[PDB]
Amino acid sequence: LGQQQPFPPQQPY
Repeated sequence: LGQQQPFPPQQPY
């Protein structure tokens, strides 16, 4: 619980 989570591929337009 800490290290930010890596956003998904291709940001949401």
